[PDB]
Amino acid sequence: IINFDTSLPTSHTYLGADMEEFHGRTLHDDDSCQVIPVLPQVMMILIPGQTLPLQLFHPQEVSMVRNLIQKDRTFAVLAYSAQFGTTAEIYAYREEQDFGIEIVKVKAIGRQRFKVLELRTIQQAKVQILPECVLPSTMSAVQSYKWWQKYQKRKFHCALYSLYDAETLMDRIKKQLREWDENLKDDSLPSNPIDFSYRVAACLPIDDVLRIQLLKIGSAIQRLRCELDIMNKCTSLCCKQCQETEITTKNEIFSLSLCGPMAAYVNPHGYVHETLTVYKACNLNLIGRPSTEHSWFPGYAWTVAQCKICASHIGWKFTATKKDMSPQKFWGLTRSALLPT
Amino acid sequence: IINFDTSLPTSHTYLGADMEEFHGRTLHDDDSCQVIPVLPQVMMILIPGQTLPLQLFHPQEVSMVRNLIQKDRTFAVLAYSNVQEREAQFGTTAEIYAYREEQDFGIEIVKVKAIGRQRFKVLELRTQSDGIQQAKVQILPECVLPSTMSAVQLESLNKCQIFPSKSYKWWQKYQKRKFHCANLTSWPRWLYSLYDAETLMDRIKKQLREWDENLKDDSLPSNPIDFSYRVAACLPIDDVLRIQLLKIGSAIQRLRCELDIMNKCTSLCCKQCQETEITTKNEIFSLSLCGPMAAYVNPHGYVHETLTVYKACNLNLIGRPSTEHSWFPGYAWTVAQCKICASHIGWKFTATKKDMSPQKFWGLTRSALLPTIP
Amino acid sequence: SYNYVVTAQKPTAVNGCVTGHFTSAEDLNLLIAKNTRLEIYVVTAEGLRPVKEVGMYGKIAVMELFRPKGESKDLLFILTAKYNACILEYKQSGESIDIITRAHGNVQDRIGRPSETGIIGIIDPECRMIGLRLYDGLFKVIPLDRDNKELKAFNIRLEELHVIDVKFLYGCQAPTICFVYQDPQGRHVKTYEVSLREKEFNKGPWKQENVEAEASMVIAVPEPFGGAIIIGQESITYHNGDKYLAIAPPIIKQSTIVCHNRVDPNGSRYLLGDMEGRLFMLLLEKEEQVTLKDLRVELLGETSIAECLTYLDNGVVFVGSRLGDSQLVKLNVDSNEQGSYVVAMETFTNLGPIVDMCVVDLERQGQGQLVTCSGAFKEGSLRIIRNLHIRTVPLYESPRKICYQEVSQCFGVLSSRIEVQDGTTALRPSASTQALSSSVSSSKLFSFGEEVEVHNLLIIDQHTFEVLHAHQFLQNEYALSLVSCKLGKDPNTYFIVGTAMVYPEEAEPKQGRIVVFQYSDGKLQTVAEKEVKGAVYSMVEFNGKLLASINSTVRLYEWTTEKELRTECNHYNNIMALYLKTKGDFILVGDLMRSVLLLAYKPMEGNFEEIARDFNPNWMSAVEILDDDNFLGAENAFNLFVCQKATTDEERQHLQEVGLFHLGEFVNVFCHGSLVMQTPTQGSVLFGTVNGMIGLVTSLSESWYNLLLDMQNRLNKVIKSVGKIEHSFWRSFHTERKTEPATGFIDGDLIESFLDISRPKMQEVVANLQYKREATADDLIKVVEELTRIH
Ligand SMILES: O=C1CC[C@H](N2Cc3ccc(N4CCC5(CCN(C(=O)c6ccccc6)CC5)C4)cc3C2=O)C(=O)N1
Ligand SMILES: O=C1CC[C@H](N2Cc3ccc(N4CCC5(CCN(C(=O)c6ccccc6)CC5)C4)cc3C2=O)C(=O)N1
Ligand SMILES: [Zn+2]
Ligand SMILES: [Zn+2]
Repeated sequence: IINFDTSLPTSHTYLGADMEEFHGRTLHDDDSCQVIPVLPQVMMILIPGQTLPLQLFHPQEVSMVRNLIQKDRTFAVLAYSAQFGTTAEIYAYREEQDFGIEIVKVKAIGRQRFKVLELRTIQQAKVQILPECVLPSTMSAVQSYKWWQKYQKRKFHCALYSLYDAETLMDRIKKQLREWDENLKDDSLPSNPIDFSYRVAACLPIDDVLRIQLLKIGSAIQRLRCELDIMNKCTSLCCKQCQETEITTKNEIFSLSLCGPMAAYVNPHGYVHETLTVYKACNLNLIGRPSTEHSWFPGYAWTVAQCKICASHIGWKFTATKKDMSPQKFWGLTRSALLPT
Repeated sequence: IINFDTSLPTSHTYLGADMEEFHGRTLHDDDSCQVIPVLPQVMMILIPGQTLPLQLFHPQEVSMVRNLIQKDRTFAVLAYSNVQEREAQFGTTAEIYAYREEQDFGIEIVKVKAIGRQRFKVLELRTQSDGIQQAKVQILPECVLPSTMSAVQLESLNKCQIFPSKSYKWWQKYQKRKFHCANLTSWPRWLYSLYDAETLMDRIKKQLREWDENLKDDSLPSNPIDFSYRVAACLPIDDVLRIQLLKIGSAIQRLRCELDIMNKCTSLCCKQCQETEITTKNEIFSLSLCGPMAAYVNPHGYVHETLTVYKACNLNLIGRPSTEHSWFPGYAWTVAQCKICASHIGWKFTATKKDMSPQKFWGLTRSALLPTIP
Repeated sequence: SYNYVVTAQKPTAVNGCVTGHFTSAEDLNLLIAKNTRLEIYVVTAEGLRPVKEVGMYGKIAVMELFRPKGESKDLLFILTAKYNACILEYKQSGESIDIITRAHGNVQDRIGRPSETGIIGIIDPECRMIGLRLYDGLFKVIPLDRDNKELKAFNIRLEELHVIDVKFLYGCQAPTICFVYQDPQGRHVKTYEVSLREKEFNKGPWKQENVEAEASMVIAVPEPFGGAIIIGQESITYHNGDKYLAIAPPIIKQSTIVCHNRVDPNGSRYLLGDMEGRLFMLLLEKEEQVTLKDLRVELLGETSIAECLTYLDNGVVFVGSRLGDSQLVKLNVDSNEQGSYVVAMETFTNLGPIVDMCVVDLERQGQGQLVTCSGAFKEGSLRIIRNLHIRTVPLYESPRKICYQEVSQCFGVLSSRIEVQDGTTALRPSASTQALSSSVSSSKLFSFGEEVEVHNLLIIDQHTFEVLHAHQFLQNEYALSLVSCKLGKDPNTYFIVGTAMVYPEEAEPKQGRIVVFQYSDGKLQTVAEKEVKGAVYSMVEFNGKLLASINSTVRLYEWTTEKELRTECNHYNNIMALYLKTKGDFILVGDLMRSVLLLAYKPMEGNFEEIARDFNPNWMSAVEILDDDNFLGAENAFNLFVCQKATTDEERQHLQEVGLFHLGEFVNVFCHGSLVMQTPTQGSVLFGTVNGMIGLVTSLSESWYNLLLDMQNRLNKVIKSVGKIEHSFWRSFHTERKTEPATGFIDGDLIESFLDISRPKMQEVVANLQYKREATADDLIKVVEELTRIH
């Protein structure tokens, strides 16, 4: 039972209200080469459709973004396996002078995947916009279970093709996703294979070594296949520094925000953490005091949690600040500290 | 050159204003045995006369302090030889003198300022139901010794044992007239000067002046016991030496050991990797009237003994400058850590306003430092 | 530990002297307080006739004669350092003489720190009260009524904490005190009137004044002049109501004046004594209208450095000295020879201060003799003491350390003299400037009117005690230690001297030397010279090697076949190893703050490792190894202590104090030896003190310790102490911090007094005592005679 508002984390209100919302989408051509300013401090693999909050303080990046709001509000987040990358379009912007320095905090959203042709030193990346390899229905190339039996039978009456069909693969992934999104709404997930696969890739706790592989896949059918394969394979997560300490299991994963189990948030000093929300965690010591300052899930207070065998920060424990809320406690584990098994 | 108000750091303004302040004092008999509640999370070796700020948030600690403010305001701070496996033979009593209760960011927190009062030896430690230990401790006496010449001083020239208050010539005359009767013994005057409270205090001031360029004499206490404790509180020394100094009952022995430490210390190295030199004793300087080193509490109840230095080396700056909760008002801190081992060493403070003096300095946390002694 | 202390030689230094009519209304008497002894002489034309000698259970700190109304002869007030106050009378019935105690009490205050200027004690001229200054800001008044047998005293608070000196004024209608005090504004003279009925102070007869910045002596001038005289470093001033006089003679600026004495009952003539031994006469001029016309100072001459003066009669003056022999001199109207009016008549021996000593069998007859470095400055000398006969060898400079070399038949004496920067000029001919042969140190290593210490090593013949050789050390060099030993396998015997390089700008020495000299064929030859990075505080021969202390380090040196000192091992102690003693392979290390550290040398491992330790904060003046487990030391407040050396490491590594005693003397040196021809007593340790008293410590068996402790406890009940001080209070280990009873020590003087009591008293003491047989007087006489044999 969950009664928390799953649309609160997505707004990133810890960054402050009254942010100048930039409305209007910009896209490049499916082949055209481009020169894009690369942000040098984000060591993250952005995914199209994924939201990236940032807090920039360094003068060079502040000026870069300040001039970039006027022009196309697009910068480049490189993969840093830097061979591939994504283009992020700023859609919320603000400047302040909190605690001594001028600070620009923004919210961008990954737009397009590109290959790194060259980098010239704020770096400028000359990159190529990789297209989207969308395929037509295979069975049309040469021509609650009853509905799908009718599907797999009547649609493929011209006949394995079900294993590679976009609709059936999306339905299988959705079936495996309902375990997490207890409040799943059929309108919450997108209606096309492209956005669906991108969201699924965004919300998986897989290691970067496989996030890169998912990013470089150009076909939605293949991306869905790979996502399903990994979703089935992965079972438990362990402390990265130990590689021998299980912290949680895939059955404890749950989605407290509409973006999914995992999402990226900035802490007060600009460091981005991809936090995965889970019901239970093990082998973790709580350090310090509970605080609600700059909380990423409004209504909850965070307490630092670290592995009890090596004292490596694993994440935080969020505890409800008012009875009648559900869940009362959960754990937000940072991706960099977790290794799948 | 300096233009910073050195009285600002000691007021701990970052802990908020309008803190309820208590006057009066609670002192115990020099040999009496008492029972004192122990504050658990203090992994610090407190010294008498030293100021300890705290931000307590555990319900047990909050309740214990709330009870204390209605009784004698004194709790115990145990000098653990081992940070883990709590094992304390000595300690000191701290008396709360400022107090404020709040409920900031979801929980109730009590911020207090206490000051070390009396040393003691750990006779017994008992756990209690609430979780606040109670220590049975006997107060330790601060022995005072007369002048070494009081035993052999000739009666005829007793009346000459008063000097007109007041530099090399004056101290030469002071040695000549104060230890004239050293001729009756087997040791010379310059030997007894090495055990004189006044001469040792002056020799220590001659280095406190090297640190604090504009040191005012009136600030320092005018008796050897308080002077020795004040000097001990502000020396960047590891826990072993701090405990050794703590258990010295004599003010003359403490002054002599402090002088030896000041003379022998050469450089300060990163404790984790002992081979890298962070700074040198000649960079140390005093930004507050408490001394080069002082205890400050961070937003999450952690106490850091910060030593201020003019220049430091082998440090990487990480994150962003910030003036939030700054321990030195008007300056912005930046996390600094060893560039060989990436272990936190302290912060770099940079002045926000132009014309501030100094424009930059470093505050190094004591627990991460190791002084090298020849 | 069970020890036994006796006094071989009583104190000789004179700490006080007064003159009066004590024994009889006609007899002119001189009373001398030395340390614990009180000698009463009758002054005669032939000199002094010793009438009585008394022993006090305390150090006499105040001693005054006063005659209240109704008494035929003077009474004597004595305060001791432990604050035992007593009023005594001289009672005589035929040949029998004994000191009656007219009153007694203890005037200590439970709290309050002693004033740095020390105990002051004054008596009103009309004998209406006794005023004592023992603690700051307080003035203790003891009313002198006829029935205050307990000497009840009350305090009056003083607004002036730093009081220099204070006196009772003559001629005042009510008891008035004039005193000099110091505040930040300077030094002022003030007066108060004492109200016994109101128990307080009233405004004094005349106003407050301002005196010399270093005015430090007050003299009360009797009638008709009245008033007071303030004596300071530059000026002599006189105040009496509105009347005021001042002089600034130039003959007194060279040295401070520290003692005085009135020659005439009218105060027309006074004696003054300076720190360097000059005796002056201060004259007051009379005019009839009676008022004082003018002051003038005339130098009388040179005496031994005076601790006190007392004019007896017919121009004879007694000069009591602590640094030299006491003198009886004559004042002549006509100047003689250089121009001095002072002719020394008689001299009285004073062995104090005994700063070092040695035991030598000079005649080889198997009976030890003791050679001590006594005196200071122009009073320094060597004293040879044998079974008690004393021979003197003046040096006219300060001897510091002494050693004996039997092979070369000579003593090595470290000495120092004072020279004035003027090139530096010697103030007089002394031992080190009149040797038959002399040399000066030369090593590649390392204002006007100022005084500098020139150190020398003197080689002195054991037969004639002539200064055979004098070796002067480097400028600004302080010779500290001195040993005479054979090192390594070298057959030659050497003098080894450890030094330090002392610069006023440097608090702690950083450079020092160890110099190995050989004395042969009439010359002293520097054989080796090793530089070290500190002061060589002490040095001991150690199994043919050389153990030395350099600041906080204990270093071991070997004598290589090429005649050089080569380091063997170091031990870096936290304390300064001032005292360094050895026994077998054990080393005792001590510092000035009572820290004791027992280490052992490991012949196989070739290193030093700690055995035991005892760190207690207190001033320590000497140490000794009684045996392999017990260590004797001299501790602040004139005390002796004995530390002792479980199966647990934390316990075996701790020495425990098994003995405490209050000696009443400041012990400068210990040394193993004895002065008697060579039993219940095992061992022997002579010790020498500041006051010239030589004492002896031996060890006893527990059976004998208990027997003598019971004899002590039974003697205290029969022996009538003078001043009625209790022996247990007298001998209690006393420090300004605490007090404990004596433990582990037998007061041998009390025991030896057993032979002076009458036979009925012997029976009373010995009653119901078990020797298994019931002990009798004769058996205890045998015991005590055997005990007296040891010295
Ligand atoms: O819901 C949530 C979950 C929690 C999350 N939070 C809050 C937060 C606050 C602060 C910092 N800091 C990260 C950087 C920082 C580290 C500590 N500092 C030193 O000086 C220092 C460093 C080492 C030793 C001693 C002191 C100051 C700088 C402060 C990071 C975070 C963060 O992740 C959030 O925002 N909301
Ligand atoms: O002049 C000065 C000098 C600086 C000093 N300051 C400020 C400060 C601010 C915050 C924390 N923190 C210490 C504890 C803390 C650690 C970070 N946090 C995580 O969640 C987290 C932990 C690991 C990885 C990622 C995130 C929040 C909790 C925050 C410590 C300090 C501190 O010492 C001060 O006050 N004034
Ligand atoms: Zn781990
Ligand atoms: Zn390091």
